[PDB]
Amino acid sequence: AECSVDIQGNDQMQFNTNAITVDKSCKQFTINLSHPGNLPKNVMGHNWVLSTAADMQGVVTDGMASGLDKDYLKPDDSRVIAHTKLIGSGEKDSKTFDVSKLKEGEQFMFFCTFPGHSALMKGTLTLK
Ligand SMILES: [Cu+2]
Repeated sequence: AECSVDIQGNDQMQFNTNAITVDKSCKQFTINLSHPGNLPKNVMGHNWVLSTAADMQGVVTDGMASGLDKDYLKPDDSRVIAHTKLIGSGEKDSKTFDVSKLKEGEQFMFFCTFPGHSALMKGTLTLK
């Protein structure tokens, strides 16, 4: 059935969705991120990072303390279930991951880890 979603992160620090549905018949799921804004990665970079709700805060915080040089993700962070590269104005990045990494019932969160962005740039992802 459908196993993909397009998402945009813009100059206004927002994702154009705050809730993603993964159909449990999907084996793989694709996120196609784009940056339709005009500002550079060092001041308006966006990634789409997926973790459990419970892990989000640690991923965000440890990612913040890693610099831009590391795409604002802590090296070797196993809490990261899937993620795109960090992108700036005009860039795109797509990420496909295994649905076997999700479970029904649980609330996953997707978010951007650029410093601060996650106060606005976050949403839920649910398998059903
Ligand atoms: Cu961002």
